[PDB]
Amino acid sequence: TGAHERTFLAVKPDGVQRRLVGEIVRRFERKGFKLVALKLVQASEELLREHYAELRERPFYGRLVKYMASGPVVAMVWQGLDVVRTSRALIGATNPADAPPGTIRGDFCIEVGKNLIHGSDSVESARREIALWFRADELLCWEDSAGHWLYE
Amino acid sequence: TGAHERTFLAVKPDGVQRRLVGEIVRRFERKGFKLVALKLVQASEELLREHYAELRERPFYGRLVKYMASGPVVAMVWQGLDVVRTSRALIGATNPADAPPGTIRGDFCIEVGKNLIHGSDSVESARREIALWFRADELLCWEDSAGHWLYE
Amino acid sequence: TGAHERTFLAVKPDGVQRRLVGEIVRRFERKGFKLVALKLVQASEELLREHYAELRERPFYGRLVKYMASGPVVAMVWQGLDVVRTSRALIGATNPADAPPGTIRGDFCIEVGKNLIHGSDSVESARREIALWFRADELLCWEDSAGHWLYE
Amino acid sequence: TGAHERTFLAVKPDGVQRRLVGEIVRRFERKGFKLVALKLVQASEELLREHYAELRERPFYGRLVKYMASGPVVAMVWQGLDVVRTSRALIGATNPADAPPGTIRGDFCIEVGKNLIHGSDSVESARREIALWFRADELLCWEDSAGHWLYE
Amino acid sequence: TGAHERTFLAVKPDGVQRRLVGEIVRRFERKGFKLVALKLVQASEELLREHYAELRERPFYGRLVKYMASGPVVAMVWQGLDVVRTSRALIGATNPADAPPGTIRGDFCIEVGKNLIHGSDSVESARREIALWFRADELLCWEDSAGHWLYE
Amino acid sequence: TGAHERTFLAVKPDGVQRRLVGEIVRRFERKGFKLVALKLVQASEELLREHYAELRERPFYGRLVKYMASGPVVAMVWQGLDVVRTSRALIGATNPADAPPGTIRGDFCIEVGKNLIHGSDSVESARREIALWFRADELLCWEDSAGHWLYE
Ligand SMILES: Nc1ncnc2c1ncn2[C@@H]1O[C@H](COP(=O)(O)OP(=O)(O)O)[C@@H](O)[C@H]1O
Ligand SMILES: Nc1ncnc2c1ncn2[C@@H]1O[C@H](COP(=O)(O)OP(=O)(O)O)[C@@H](O)[C@H]1O
Ligand SMILES: Nc1ncnc2c1ncn2[C@@H]1O[C@H](COP(=O)(O)OP(=O)(O)O)[C@@H](O)[C@H]1O
Ligand SMILES: Nc1ncnc2c1ncn2[C@@H]1O[C@H](COP(=O)(O)OP(=O)(O)O)[C@@H](O)[C@H]1O
Ligand SMILES: Nc1ncnc2c1ncn2[C@@H]1O[C@H](COP(=O)(O)OP(=O)(O)O)[C@@H](O)[C@H]1O
Ligand SMILES: Nc1ncnc2c1ncn2[C@@H]1O[C@H](COP(=O)(O)OP(=O)(O)O)[C@@H](O)[C@H]1O
Ligand SMILES: [Mg+2]
Ligand SMILES: [Mg+2]
Ligand SMILES: [Mg+2]
Ligand SMILES: [Mg+2]
Ligand SMILES: [Mg+2]
Ligand SMILES: [Mg+2]
Repeated sequence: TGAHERTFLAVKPDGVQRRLVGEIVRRFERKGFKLVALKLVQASEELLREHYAELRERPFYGRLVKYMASGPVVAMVWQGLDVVRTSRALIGATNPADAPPGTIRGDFCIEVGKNLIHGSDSVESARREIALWFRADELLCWEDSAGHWLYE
Repeated sequence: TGAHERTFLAVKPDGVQRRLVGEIVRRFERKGFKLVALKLVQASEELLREHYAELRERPFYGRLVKYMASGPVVAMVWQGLDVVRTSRALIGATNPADAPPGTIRGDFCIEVGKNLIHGSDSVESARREIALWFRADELLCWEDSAGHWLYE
Repeated sequence: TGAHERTFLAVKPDGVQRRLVGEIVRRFERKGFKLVALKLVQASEELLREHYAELRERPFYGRLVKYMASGPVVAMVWQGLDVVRTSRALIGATNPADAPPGTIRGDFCIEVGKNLIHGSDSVESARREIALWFRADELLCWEDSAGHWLYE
Repeated sequence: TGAHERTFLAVKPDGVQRRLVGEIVRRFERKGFKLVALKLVQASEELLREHYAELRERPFYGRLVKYMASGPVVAMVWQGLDVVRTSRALIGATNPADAPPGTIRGDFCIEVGKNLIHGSDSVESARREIALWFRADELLCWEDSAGHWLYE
Repeated sequence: TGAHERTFLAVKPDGVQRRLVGEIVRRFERKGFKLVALKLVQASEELLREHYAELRERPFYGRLVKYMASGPVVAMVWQGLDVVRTSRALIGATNPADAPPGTIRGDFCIEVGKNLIHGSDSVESARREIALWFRADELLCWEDSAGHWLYE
Repeated sequence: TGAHERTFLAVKPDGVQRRLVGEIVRRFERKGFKLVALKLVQASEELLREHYAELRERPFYGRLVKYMASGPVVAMVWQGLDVVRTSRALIGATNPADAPPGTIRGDFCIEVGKNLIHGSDSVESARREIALWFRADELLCWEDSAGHWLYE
C-alpha cells in the first residue's frame, strides 16, 4: 500500500478531559498525514476486550478496559507513507518517562496509565483495529491537494 | 438548557484540505466548550439541500451545496453557556473581509465562498442541524472535570 | 510616571487549575511589558475583602471573596506605557461573552464568575492593589534590554 | 486586479531585533495571502525620504527616516483579494494603544514609534512602494496550490 | 514521596530578559506538573555561592555567581512523579549544543553560559535548594483537579 | 569566526507552497541565531547544478535540480556559534523518517524528496553556497541587542 498505508489512533479519555484533541490532531495534520476517518465514541467493554485481546494476560488488562470504557474517546484513521511506525514515533514511548520532549507523551504526560493516546503497533494491528472500530463506509477517499508537496 | 445549550459546527472542505481541523477544534477546546459529537463525513447533496433550506431562493445556493458536497467535512456538536452566539463570534463574520483578526475567518480566510467553517445561527437552527446531522446516540454525555473551573 | 506606570494582575484559581499561567504571562511578555513582581500565594479573606471593598454591596461579593480565597493565585505587577488601560484591553470585558476573540477572556473563558484573571481598573486602583499585595522590596528594578525596541 | 492586488509590507528594525520576522510572516501565510517578494535590506535615507514623502511636513518625519535607516528591514510583497485593506486590518492601528488584541500591533507593541511593521495605506501607495523597493524581476509568479481553497 | 516529589527550577536572567518566562512555565504546565511555589527575586551572591557550593572549584564559578546575581530570576517549585529527572529531560543538556530540538535549551539557546534555566539534579539537591530559596510558608498545597487525568 | 560562523539555508518549494516559511524562520529566531541575508528567488538550473555539484552522480540529481528550479525558494544566511552543525540538528535527518519529533523534518515532513529545507553540511560548504547565492552587499551587519543574552 506504500503511501496508502493506514493506522488507527485513539485519543483516550484523559486526552478529551484535558482538552488536547485539537493539539493531537494538529500534530498529525502538520506532519502531512491524511485524515480518512474520525468520530467521538463511547466504546463498549465488548469492543475494548477485543481491541486489547493480546493484553488479556497482563495484570492491568481489567483496569485498562474499564478505563477506556469510562469516557469518550476520539477514534481516528490516518493515511500516508510509513504512517504506522511514524505515528508511534510522534506519540513517543508507551511509558511517558521514556518519551523524549517533542513527542506527544514527552510533552504532555507523566504516567503509563494516563498516556493520552493509542496507536496501532504494526500494519497488521492497524488492519485489525480499523475494521473493529469503523465500518468501510466511514473511511473516506478524498483528493488530497497537499499530496503533491508531501510525495514525489 | 443554559449551560446545556448546544450548537452544530462543521469544518468545510477547505478547512480539511488546508489542514486546519486541529487548529479549529483547539480554539473551541481552549475556550472551555464541551465536545459532545464529532465525525468526518462526506455529506450528500440531499442532506446539504435541507441543511441550507433557508437559502434555497438565493442564487449561490446551488454552488454552496455542490461545494459542501465536494469533499469531507468535520461535523461537530459543542455544548456550553451561550455556545451558539459565542461560537459565531469566535468564527467571525460570514464575509472574512469583515471578520476581525482573532476570529477564525479573520485569521485564516479571505473570501465568503472559502470561509472554513459553518456554525448554527441560532438555538432553533442548532436544534434542527444537530438532529439532521447526528443521531441521539452520537451525542455523548460525559462528566467534564473542567466544568467546576468554567461555571459557578 | 509614563513608561514607569504599573498595574496589578492576578491569575485567579481557575487560571492556575486550567494550566493557563504560562499562557497568560506570555501574552504580557510578547506585548512588551516589563514584569516587576511575581508570586504564587494563597490570599486571605481579609486581604480579598479589602481588595474588593468597592464591590461590598453587590450580591456576588461574598461568593467572589470565598472563591478567590479558595485556591492559589499568581499575583503580578507589570510596568510600561499605559499598562493599566492596555492590560484591561488584553484581558477583555468582565463578562467573557462580551470579550472578543483575541482577548484572554474571549479566547479562554465562558462565564463572568470564572474569568481567569484580575486587572487593576485604573492607576489609583493599581496603586492601592500593588501596596496591598506586595512589599516595596518585592518590586524589582532591572535594566530592560528590550526597552530600546519598545520605546523611543 | 482583484485577487492579483498587491501590497508592500516591511518589518521595521524593532521587528527584526525582537525576533518577530517569522511570527509576522506566518500571520500573512495563515491568512492565505501569496508571498511574491521578500528581502532583508538596509534602506538608504534617500529611499526612505521618498517612501515617506507624504509625511515630510510632520514632526516625526526626521526621526522616522533616521530610525528606519538605522538597521535591517524585511521588505515584502503580498498578493490576494483586498490584500491592501486586509493587511492593514491584520497589522492594526498606527498607534498600538488603539490596536485591539488579535492584531500584530495589539499583540506585540506598545508605542507608535516602535510599531513593528509598515503596510501600504492604499492601492496607489502600494503601486508606488512596490516599484520603489523592488525590481519587476524580484516579484515572482508561482502557481499557488492553495488558491483553489482560498478563492472560488 | 512518589507523586509528591518536588524540584527547584529557576529561570535565569537571560530567560527573563528574552521574555521566555511564560514559555518555560507553559511547558511544565502542559506536561502535567503542579506549581507549588513561584516568585521573581534578585538573589544575593551569598545565597548563590551556597546554591552552587558543589561547583566552587570550577573556573566559571565566580562568573556564574556574578551573572546569576546580576538580574532577576524566577524561582519555582514543581511537584509530581519523577519531576526532578523529567524536568532535567525537558530542559535538556547543560550545553545547548548537545540538547536536542524539543527541549528548552535545544529550542531556545546556543551557549552553556546562557542556557536559560536551572533545575535540581537530584531529590536531595532539590530538597536543599527548596529550603535555601523558599520559606516553608511559600510552598502551597492545593487540590489539583487535573490529577485524576495525570495519575492512576 | 566562532560566533561569526555562517550557514546557508533555503526553504524549498514545498515549504513555500505549504506555507511554512514563517514557521521555519521562527525556529531559527527563537534559537537565537542572527538573520544576515534573506530573499525569495527562482533559482536557475545553472546555479542549482553548481549548488549540487557533489551529487551529480546520484540518481535523484536530475529530478532534484528540476524540482528546486520549479518554484520559488527562500534563500537565507544565519549567523552564530556552531550555526552550521546546530542548524542541521534543528532541521533533522535528510530522510524525515529518521528525523525525530521536535525537528523541522520530524514535525512537518514524510518523504526525502519533499523535506522542506536545505542546510549547508559544513563550514566550507556554507562558504561556497553563500557566495553562490548572494552578493557580498546582500549580507548585512547589524548590531544584535539580544547577543548579550545568548553569548557570554
Ligand atoms: N504497567 C502498566 N500499567 C498500566 N497501564 C499500562 C501499563 N503498561 C501499559 N499500560 C497501558 O496499556 C496500553 C497498551 O499497552 P501496550 O499495548 O503494551 O503499549 P502501546 O499502547 O505502546 O502499544 C498502554 O499504551 C498503556 O496505557
Ligand atoms: N455571495 C455568496 N457567494 C458564495 N457563497 C456565499 C455567498 N453568501 C454566502 N455564501 C456562503 O453561504 C454560507 C451560508 O450563508 P449564510 O447562512 O447567510 O451565512 P453564515 O455561514 O455566516 O451563517 C456562507 O457561510 C458562505 O460560505
Ligand atoms: N454578576 C456577577 N456574578 C458573579 N461574579 C461576578 C459578577 N460580576 C462580576 N463578578 C466577578 O467579580 C470580578 C470583579 O468585578 P468588577 O470589578 O466589576 O469587574 P472587573 O474584574 O472586570 O474589573 C469580575 O472580574 C468577576 O470575576
Ligand atoms: N507621533 C509619532 N511619533 C513617532 N512615530 C510616529 C508618530 N506618528 C506616526 N509615526 C510612525 O510613522 C509611521 C507612518 O505614519 P503613518 O503613515 O501616518 O501611519 P501608518 O504606518 O499606519 O500608515 C507609523 O507607522 C509610525 O511608526
Ligand atoms: N564551561 C562553562 N562555562 C560557563 N558556564 C558553565 C560552564 N559549565 C557549566 N556552566 C554553567 O553552570 C551551570 C551549573 O553547572 P552544572 O551544575 O554542571 O550544570 P546543570 O545546570 O546542568 O546542573 C550550568 O547550567 C551553566 O549555566
Ligand atoms: N533518495 C533520494 N530520493 C530523492 N531525493 C533525495 C534522495 N536523497 C536525497 N535527496 C534529496 O536531495 C537533497 C540533497 O541530498 P544530500 O545533500 O545528501 O542531503 P542533505 O540535504 O541532508 O545535505 C536532500 O535534502 C533531499 O531533498
Ligand atoms: Mg498497544
Ligand atoms: Mg448560515
Ligand atoms: Mg474590578
Ligand atoms: Mg503610512
Ligand atoms: Mg547543577
Ligand atoms: Mg546536502
